[PDB]
Amino acid sequence: SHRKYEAPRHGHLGFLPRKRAASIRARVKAFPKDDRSKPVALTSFLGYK
Amino acid sequence: MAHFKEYQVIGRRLPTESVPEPKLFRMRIFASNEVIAKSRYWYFLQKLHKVKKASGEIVSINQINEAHPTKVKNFGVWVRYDSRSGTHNMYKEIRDVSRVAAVETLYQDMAARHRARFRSIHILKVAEIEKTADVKRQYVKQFLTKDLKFPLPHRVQKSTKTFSYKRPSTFY
Amino acid sequence: VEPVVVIDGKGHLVGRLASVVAKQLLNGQKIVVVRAEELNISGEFFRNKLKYHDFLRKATAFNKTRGPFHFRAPSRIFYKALRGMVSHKTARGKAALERLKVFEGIPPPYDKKKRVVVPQALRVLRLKPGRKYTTLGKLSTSVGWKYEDVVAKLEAKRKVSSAEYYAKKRAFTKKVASANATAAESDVAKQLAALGY
Amino acid sequence: ASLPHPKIVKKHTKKFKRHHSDRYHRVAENWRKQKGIDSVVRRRFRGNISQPKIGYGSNKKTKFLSPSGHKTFLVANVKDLETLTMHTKTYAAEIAHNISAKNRVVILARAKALGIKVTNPKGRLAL
Amino acid sequence: LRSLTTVWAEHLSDEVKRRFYKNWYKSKKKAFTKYSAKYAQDGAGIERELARIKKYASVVRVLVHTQIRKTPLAQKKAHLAEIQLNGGSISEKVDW
Amino acid sequence: VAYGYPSYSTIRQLVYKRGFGKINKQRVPLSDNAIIEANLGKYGILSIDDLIHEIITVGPHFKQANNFLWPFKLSNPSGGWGVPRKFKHFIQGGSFGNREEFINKLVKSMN
Amino acid sequence: AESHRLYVKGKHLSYQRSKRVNNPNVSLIKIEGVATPQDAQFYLGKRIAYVYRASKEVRGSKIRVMWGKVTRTHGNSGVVRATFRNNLPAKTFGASVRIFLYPSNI
RNA sequence: GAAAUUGUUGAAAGGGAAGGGCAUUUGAUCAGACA
RNA sequence: AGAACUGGCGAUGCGGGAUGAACCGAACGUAGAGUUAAGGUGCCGGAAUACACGCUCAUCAGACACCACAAAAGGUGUUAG
RNA sequence: GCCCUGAAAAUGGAUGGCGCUCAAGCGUGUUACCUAUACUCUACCGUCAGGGUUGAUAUGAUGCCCUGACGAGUAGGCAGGCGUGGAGGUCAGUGACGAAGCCUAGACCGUAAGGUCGGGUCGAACGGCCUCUAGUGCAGAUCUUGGUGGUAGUAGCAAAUA
RNA sequence: UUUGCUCCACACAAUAUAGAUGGAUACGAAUAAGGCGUCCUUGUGGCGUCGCUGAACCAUAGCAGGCUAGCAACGGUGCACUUGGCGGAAAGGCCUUGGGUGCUUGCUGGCGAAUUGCAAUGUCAUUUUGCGUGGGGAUAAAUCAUUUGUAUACGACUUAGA
Repeated sequence: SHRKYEAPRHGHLGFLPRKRAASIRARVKAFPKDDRSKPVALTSFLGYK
Repeated sequence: MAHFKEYQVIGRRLPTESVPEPKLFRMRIFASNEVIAKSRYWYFLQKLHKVKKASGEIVSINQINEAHPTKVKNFGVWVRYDSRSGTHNMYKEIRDVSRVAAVETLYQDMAARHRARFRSIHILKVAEIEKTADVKRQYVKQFLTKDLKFPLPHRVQKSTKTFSYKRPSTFY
Repeated sequence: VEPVVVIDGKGHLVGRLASVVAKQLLNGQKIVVVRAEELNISGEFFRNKLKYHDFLRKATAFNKTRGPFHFRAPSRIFYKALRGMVSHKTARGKAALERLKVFEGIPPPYDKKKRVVVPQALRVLRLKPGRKYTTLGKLSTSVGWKYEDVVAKLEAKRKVSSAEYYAKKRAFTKKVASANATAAESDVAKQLAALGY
Repeated sequence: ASLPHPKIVKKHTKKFKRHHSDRYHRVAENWRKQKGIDSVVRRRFRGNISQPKIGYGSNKKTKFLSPSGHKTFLVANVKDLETLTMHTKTYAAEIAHNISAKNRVVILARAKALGIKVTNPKGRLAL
Repeated sequence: LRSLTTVWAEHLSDEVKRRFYKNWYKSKKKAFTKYSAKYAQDGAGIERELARIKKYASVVRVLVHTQIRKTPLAQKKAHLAEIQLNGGSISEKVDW
Repeated sequence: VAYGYPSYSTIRQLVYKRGFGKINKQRVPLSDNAIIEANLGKYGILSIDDLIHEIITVGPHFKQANNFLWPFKLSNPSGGWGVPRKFKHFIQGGSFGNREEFINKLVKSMN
Repeated sequence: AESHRLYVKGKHLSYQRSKRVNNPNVSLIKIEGVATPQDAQFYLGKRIAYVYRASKEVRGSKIRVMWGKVTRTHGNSGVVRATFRNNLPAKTFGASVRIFLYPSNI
């Protein structure tokens, strides 16, 4: 039968699997869309919290 | 039913001492053999008069060939057909060479356009229209138009092999 | 008959091509299908799109990673249609599907090679004119294939180079035809004409 | 050195093994007919073992014959072998298992004399 | 997107050279030696590879690393990463 | 059953190929007018042609000749039955009933 | 020359079978160039070899042969029935076989 | 001094069971025959 | 749930109906050859991507018995009357 | 008539699937082709029935031979055979130069029950045939007794301040 | 880390073969429209021809293909080299210059080929590995243990250590 009090989903499923990362250095899965008119520059940098 | 033929079937009561020489009813039957022809003869005569195969006799079964199997004719066919809900009469025009070919096309056309079957169809009359303008139907009249010509676009071959090397063409 | 048969999937119907291909495979012919983004399906684009959405909502409810995998590229759509026509859960079917190869576009080892067609699967011969048809690249892009632009760019490049090759080949063919034509008067040529050749 | 016989046919060279003799050790391979109400083997559904029956019977010309075309007759001594003196084409001798080696060599000598075939001549022979 | 080739510098520091090892104290520290020797007069093979990148290479990424020794961590091993370049002319990118 | 009106050719071929007698409960291949005479000389029949004659020109002794004849054990027809479905009437596009003279073709296929 | 072939090359298709039961005592062969039984009638009675290679040499050869013959036609698309002395091993579904031109009647 | 059950060695196979039947291949192994 | 007449399952395999106790076909000694039943012949799958006449386009097509469903009512959708 | 509206359910999803659209759909027709343990012919096995065969050397006449047909099966009935412990008889049977038992992806006979041989181990008795006799044949019975597994080197071996 | 590892050439074994045995012979697009050739005023142009299938084209004669002699022509093809260019979608191949060398069935000839004994695939392919000889080339890491805590049930991860 049905839930009896319609409450919402605990947790976010698009953050699954909630597993260990392969490295401490996370992957940049995307860079900004390139504009072939501006100067040449880096899109990102590396630092330490 | 099959590739058709036309038979004339002549039939008779059995003679009694009371009434000898009965009246010799005949019918033109479209059928694929003499057995089916005699069956249909008795079907229709049973319907019309007090006769059956047991009290009756078949006097002669004769095949009727076309007198002119090369002259292209325009037949009109008067038909009776049982539908699912009801039974109906029809007049169809068929342009063909022979009565028997016309009847073949008629059975196929009624099966196609009315889902009617041989058991369901009675052919009342098949008649040649001698003069044009007595034709009632456009799908026949447009071939009686004067000096008729037309192409066959999109010509498709039939290939012996499975693979080809040309990317063929539908020319004509 | 050839050891490897290269089929140009342009203008072709998916199910019919898959049928003849599957049978050729099981009978032992190595086949490679190319330019499968230009493959055709009968019925309008919206119809086939709804059909694919129906396929795409089918999934194992306790693990969609277990479920039926919905492959989005045209090559793998064709492979789906075709492994449904092979008994792929056996060794014979595995071997057949190893004889098979499918590609989007025409990659380098197979663009310098002759492409055959299959006339019992071509849409321009098999469909009635007026009947609406769908293109697999369009469908696959609608349902989530990304590399439509890339294949187009690369195919343009290929067509340029192939046209150059054909210009050269046509010139050489012209020369050979002129030479044979001037040679088609002598006694040897007359004897060959008598013998059919 | 036998009579001329036809080629020998068998119709089933394969031992009729009992159902589930492979599955359980307690079930031996010796044939037993399944007598169960739901037995696929008794009902002879497709894909199941064959049951023995008399149509697999061997031709009577070729029954009991060995591939040499002799019928094998067990022998314990020279008297039992002189029984076969006059039937060397039909019958071959087989020395019994419980015979000693010295008696075996005696029997084999007498059989070589009388022209009788012996199926187990290498039994209990010092090499 | 597929990596076609990747060009390195002549002199790599002992931090990225460290990144290429799991046991630096035991090693002969032989890494990028034959590459530093591939330079050797002008960078013939190197300009070959850069020309390949210029000709091909829809996009271009630069390999960089960190100055962990300037950082107060006890790690000594730098973090290598690919970073995309944005700007016209993959030629200009690779020349940069 | 499929039945109809046979011809001399069918009768002759059937009696010559599938023709077997009933003698002392036994199905005897005829193969000799001596046999036929030994069993039917009571009735003047003394040859396989005398048999066929009684059969086709139904005679005083048709009963005895026909019961002497063991039932003809025919094969299936070699070109098939001609129809897709057998168990309709011949008139409906089947195989059973009277097929007055189309039975000869069937029986020759079966023989 | 280049060619030394006195055999027409064919392909071993399935065994004789219904939808769910096969018969290994009869094999089906597809012959090249044949597309009708009227053309396969030429090939009836001709002898067939399935030639295969092993690793163990028996009597001077690592090449072994199964001999058969064509028995009758199959279907309408030139497929042919064959029967071999010892039946074919069912891993040769799609394998090449050699239809020789003897026994000849031309 | 059986079996279940186990160890060692050898041989073979192994993509969510194994086992069986018909048929052949491959490997191993084996009986029978000309005077 | 209960009767009638037959046939069957039970007690029975086989080919077909994807699958099924009883439906279709047909009843099993062991083998060989041939022909067929019912059902089928794009591929899975043995066998015509055969031939012929027509109807149908479904932004919920349809697809051959028992059998696994669909109605009243409607539609210048199209077809024939 | 086909198509459409009418036409709404609960895991994901079934003209059997793929897929099919002048179709691989619907209606009808024509042929070819596929194939069952069915039909035909042949062989072999058994069963039944009908018959022949004193001729002897010399034999099983409860034999040999010929002919024809048949062959599904639970419960159940009958028949012919296989095997086990013991009894009478017989083979002047086997056997410490090795009985019986045990093992043996080694061989042979029999439709089968089962029998026979070879090799190994073994260490004292055992068998074939004609007959008698029965505490005579196991897969089950939450069967009896005994032994052994997987579970599994797992649960766990943590109250009582050390 | 015993003078081991690897590439190439040759030789010998083993390994198996989803399975050669003349050639996978390269435009693109349309199809109620196109290919080829040709001409001009270069176009959505004019003229001619083609297609109705690849049953085409190419190659193909020689002891599984031998040894020799000329004629004609300066062509064709193979091998190993050599020049230069194009190749990135899986380029790993395509084209090209030059010379050398072999063959040439384009034509005419000469010798040989028997006995595998009336057929038996009658073996003339590809792959993988190993051991030998010849040359060429290069002379590292990872794990355990110790340690760290950006980590952690244990593994694992992250670090450090001549």
